[PDB]
Amino acid sequence: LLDAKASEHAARMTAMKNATDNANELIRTLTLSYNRARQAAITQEITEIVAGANAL
Amino acid sequence: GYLVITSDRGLAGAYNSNVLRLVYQTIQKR
Amino acid sequence: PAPATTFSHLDATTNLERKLAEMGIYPAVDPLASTSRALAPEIVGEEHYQVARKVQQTLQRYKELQDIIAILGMDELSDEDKLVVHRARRIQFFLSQNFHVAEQFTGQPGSYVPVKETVRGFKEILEGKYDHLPEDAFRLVGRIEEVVEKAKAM
Amino acid sequence: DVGTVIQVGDGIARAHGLDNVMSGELVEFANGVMGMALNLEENNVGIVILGPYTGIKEGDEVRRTGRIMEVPVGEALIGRVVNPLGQPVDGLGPVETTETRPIESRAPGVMDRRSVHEPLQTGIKAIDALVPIGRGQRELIIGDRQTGKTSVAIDTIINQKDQNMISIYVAIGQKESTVRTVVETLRKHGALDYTIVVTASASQPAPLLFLAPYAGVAMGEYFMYKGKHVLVVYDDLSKQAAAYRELSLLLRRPPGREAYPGDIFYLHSRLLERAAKLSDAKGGGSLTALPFVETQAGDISAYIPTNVISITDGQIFLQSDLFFSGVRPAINAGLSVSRVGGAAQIKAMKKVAGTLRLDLAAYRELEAFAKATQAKLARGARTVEVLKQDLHQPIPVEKQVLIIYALTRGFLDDIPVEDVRRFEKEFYLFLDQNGQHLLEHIRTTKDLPNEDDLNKAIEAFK
Amino acid sequence: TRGRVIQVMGPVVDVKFENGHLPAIYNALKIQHKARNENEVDIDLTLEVALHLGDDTVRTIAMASTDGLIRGMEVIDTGAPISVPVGEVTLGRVFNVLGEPIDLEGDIPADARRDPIHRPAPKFEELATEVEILETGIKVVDLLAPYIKGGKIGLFGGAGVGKTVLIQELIHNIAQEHGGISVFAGVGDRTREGNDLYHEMKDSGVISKTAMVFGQMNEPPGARMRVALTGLTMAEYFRDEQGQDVLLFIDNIFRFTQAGSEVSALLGRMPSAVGYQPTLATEMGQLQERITSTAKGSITSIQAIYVPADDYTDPAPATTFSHLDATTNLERKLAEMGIYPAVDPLASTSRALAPEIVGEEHYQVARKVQQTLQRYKELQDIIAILGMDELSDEDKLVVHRARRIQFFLSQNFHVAEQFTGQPGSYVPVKETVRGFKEILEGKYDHLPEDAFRLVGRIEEVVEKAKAMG
Ligand SMILES: Nc1ncnc2c1ncn2[C@@H]1O[C@H](COP(=O)(O)OP(=O)(O)NP(=O)(O)O)[C@@H](O)[C@H]1O
Ligand SMILES: Nc1ncnc2c1ncn2[C@@H]1O[C@H](COP(=O)(O)OP(=O)(O)NP(=O)(O)O)[C@@H](O)[C@H]1O
Ligand SMILES: [Mg+2]
Ligand SMILES: [Mg+2]
Repeated sequence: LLDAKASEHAARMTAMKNATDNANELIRTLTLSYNRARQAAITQEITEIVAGANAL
Repeated sequence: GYLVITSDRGLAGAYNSNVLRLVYQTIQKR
Repeated sequence: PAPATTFSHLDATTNLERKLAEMGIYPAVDPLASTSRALAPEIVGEEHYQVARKVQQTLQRYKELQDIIAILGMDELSDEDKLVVHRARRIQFFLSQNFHVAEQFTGQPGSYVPVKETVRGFKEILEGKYDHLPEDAFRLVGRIEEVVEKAKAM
Repeated sequence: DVGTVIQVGDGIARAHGLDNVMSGELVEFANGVMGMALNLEENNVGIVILGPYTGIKEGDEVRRTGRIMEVPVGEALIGRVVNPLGQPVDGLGPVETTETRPIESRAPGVMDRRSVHEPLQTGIKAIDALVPIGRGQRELIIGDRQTGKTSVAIDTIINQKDQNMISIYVAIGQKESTVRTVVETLRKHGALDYTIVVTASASQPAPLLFLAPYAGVAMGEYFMYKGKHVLVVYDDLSKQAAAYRELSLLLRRPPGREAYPGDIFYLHSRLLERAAKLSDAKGGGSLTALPFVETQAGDISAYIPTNVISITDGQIFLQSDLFFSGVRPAINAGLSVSRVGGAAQIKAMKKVAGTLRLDLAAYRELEAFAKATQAKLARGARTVEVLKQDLHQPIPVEKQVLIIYALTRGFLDDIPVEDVRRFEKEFYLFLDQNGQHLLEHIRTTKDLPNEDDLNKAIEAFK
Repeated sequence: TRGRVIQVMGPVVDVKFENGHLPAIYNALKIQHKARNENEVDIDLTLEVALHLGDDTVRTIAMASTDGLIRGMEVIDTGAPISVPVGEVTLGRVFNVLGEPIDLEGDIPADARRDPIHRPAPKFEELATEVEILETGIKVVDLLAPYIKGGKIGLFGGAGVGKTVLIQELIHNIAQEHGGISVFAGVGDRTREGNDLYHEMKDSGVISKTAMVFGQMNEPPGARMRVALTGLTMAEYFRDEQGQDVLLFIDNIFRFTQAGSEVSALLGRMPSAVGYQPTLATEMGQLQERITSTAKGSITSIQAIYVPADDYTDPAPATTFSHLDATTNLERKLAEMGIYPAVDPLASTSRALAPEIVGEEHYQVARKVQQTLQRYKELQDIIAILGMDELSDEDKLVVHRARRIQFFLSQNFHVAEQFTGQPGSYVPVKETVRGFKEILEGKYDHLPEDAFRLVGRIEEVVEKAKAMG
């Protein structure tokens, strides 16, 4: 039982060590998508505004 | 008689499956 | 810009979130973003402020723990943390009310409550008198006295 | 054939008169700068300035060159660094070239092309071994900044002395420090005596940056049409796209996605469809092009990378995480493909080492998860180590295929990983004194030598 | 009775005429000139009218390079639409968009009848509708989206997923033995492929029953639109006046709409949401409403649309779904897994997926496969973050199967023999419907993860696994 209880905490250590990694990649890719969504939104907004200004 | 022991809650990884599977197989095979 | 410009003139605003509309707990007023000038000690008194602040703070605290639950599990969090959910679920469910003009959509005549019973009932729900009554019994009820009847109905 | 200039706004001008002016014609200002006409309205002509516009004033006289966009070509430009307009950069007197080519000429089409079966010797092991190239092919070099793209082009152009291919190097929007470092490297190694270098730096107006590749390909195809072989490289297409966005937005055209106008697929095509392998009606010459694209964040799904991929026949995507891992050049065994079959390589390559791509990509994926797989893992480290090479070490193709044969046949399993790169340098010191015949056999027959003798050669070294 | 040129803006020319001689839409104009002085250049040009802008002027779109157009030159109006040869004489030959031969093998005299390109779509009393299966032998396609004779099949993919590979595979598997007249319009593809297929057809003897016109990338914006129409005006005649079944292949018809966006900003129109011409839907409809079957014959066309990015919400490809009868979608993210073809099973559908046309044993397996794949798609986030070992036993068993199904969707094509150690293999419909049954009931599911990759019938899977030990 002592051997098993030590291996349990070892397995938990390993589980957290694998789990903590993919988070950062997922944040960096969402953040990139966030800046691209920003830039697209601003570009669309200015294009509409300048088209309206040119029309009027 | 057979004894099997597992972790007490989740996020333990593959600790739980690898023992329950093997104990189950080695008993129902024979 | 339209809500931003409108927000500057109201004396008291109540917000409605479509998430609450989909949850089936009507009305859909979100307690967090609903604020008023009346929440002052010289207008509502001290018996109002402490209970309102405690309920507001508990419902703010539950918001992030329920999101953590979505990934971390349901028993990896400590029992003391789980008690926050165990009571916030009841607190949010008891916010529902059976209205009188909704009889077409509900098929029910409703019930009536005065403000004294509201402050009183929230004090009891925080007191721990109703930990063992099911959460689903608190859906669309008025006065707190009805709840023990609905559990009697179940 | 007279008129006056009435607008000098932001490098674009409008001119009165000019009754007989034709589209695409060259124009000269009285200040001494060249310009061009792109639009002819009811009573005015739009002119794009190809130099320093700070000297132009209202009422200046402007004059007709009388011909379409012709750039001089010939053998006299060899040994010089030239401006796209046809002016030498480092002095050394005026050019003597007489013949000229319009850079807007119609590209060869149907009944003028042929398949590809012969390689373009690059000397960079990891490329020719995994992503082969042939003459007439257009291969995209695309990737992140600060990873070493230009170091590929320089090595490829130094290795071409033995194949007798006149070549052109084009620099766009680039810093003069790297330009002159490259020029000094070429003049030291002697490449300038058959290569032609054209530059258009970042301190130059946008229209020069926009026109540079057209001249770079027009001065290159001329030797093709006379039967010679030509290699052409461009330093960056992203900067040319940015310059075109600048010009279009000054011209008041409706922007599209990311403000890039819809002509992007058109502009590049009229530039990249000039490469071909001519039929017997003109000659057997061929031209290959290596354009460069820089990714803002290393994401392939952007507008310009995909639009530039749409024309080209392949791509190698240079990564940045590989750069800090101790591997150069950063070449990915995964998403990088060439559409030419394995027969383009010499028959020994396809015969023996054609499995290198599978052996390497499978390991590159399997390491992420990491007896049979335990043994498989041992080979990948050697598969990546043997492909490593340093700066200015273009290995001969015969020794290249020999070491690839040694790697692919499992001869290196005893050598420790950290010592692998030592074997590679000592091994060539062995053969020149013990296996000199195999090199000539490889050079002549284009085929693998006797298997028994090749296997017997190695045990002496081991 | 002659025209003039006063304004040039690149692809757009603003020709002018005199009172009473205004051309109609789609009319053809011709310009010829010879050098009067050494400073001039010789060019013969043809133009297509698109708009009327008053003051005795009409807008036209150039069909060739507009370099060297001196203002004040003369213009000739033919008074008729662009005319391209059609009929028996066009079999085996190759033309450009203007209709002239570009194969250099010879000329085609005026005795061959030629028709206008633009004509209105057939009336409702002339149309017909019937459903019957067209078969290709591809495992992934024939089950989840069978094709319909005389219908429209659409291919969707990014900037390189294997669209041309699928088109050439279909040609190798159907077009030669279908028994019908074949037309291949090389719209906007690479010129290398265009001149490669010419050898591929002539040296194989199939060129005697094929017609082609090319419009590849190098050509100015005016030409890239009408390649599809010049290809369709021949299949129309082959369907109607000869009573022959016709197959039509188009690779980059999307280059139609994009070309409009190039010219519209010069014609003088207001811009759309993302800068398109405000005529996308109407012009695409006027294009695809002529590819129809009738009571006299059937035209089956397989087309591919270039998606501008990994975003299907773009209006130009999104509005294509109003005409397709069978849909196939490609995405990079499945192509990168090492599975070819990377057809997405939860976005490719067809009208022919009905239980009275395919039988119970077909509809049942199709619905079962889609249902089983939906759950694995939904479990994506949680399996990615924490791992496949988190889920329960009943979910773990389901996890054991979806990837094997996806692997079984892979198959070696005939044009992949140059890249793979095996040639292309064939799996009939009766076999592709059968195959998924064994995996669904667990007859062969216990084999390892990679054995189901690049396989033909289900029997080859077991022998490949045995070869792996
Ligand atoms: N294969 C290589 N092996 C070793 N060192 C290398 C190699 N390639 C490049 N380097 C070194 O790394 C530096 C960066 O290479 P360089 O070719 O200038 O990158 P780059 O392509 O110009 N980046 P960028 O300017 O953003 O396009 C070079 O100056 C060399 O010192
Ligand atoms: N069965 C297969 N196995 C492996 N790779 C394949 C297979 N089929 C296609 N491919 C790959 O898919 C790529 C795409 O093919 P290709 O048709 O040339 O590009 P594309 O999708 O047509 N882009 P484009 O034609 O320019 O619109 C090819 O270059 C091959 O590398
Ligand atoms: Mg660089
Ligand atoms: Mg293709």
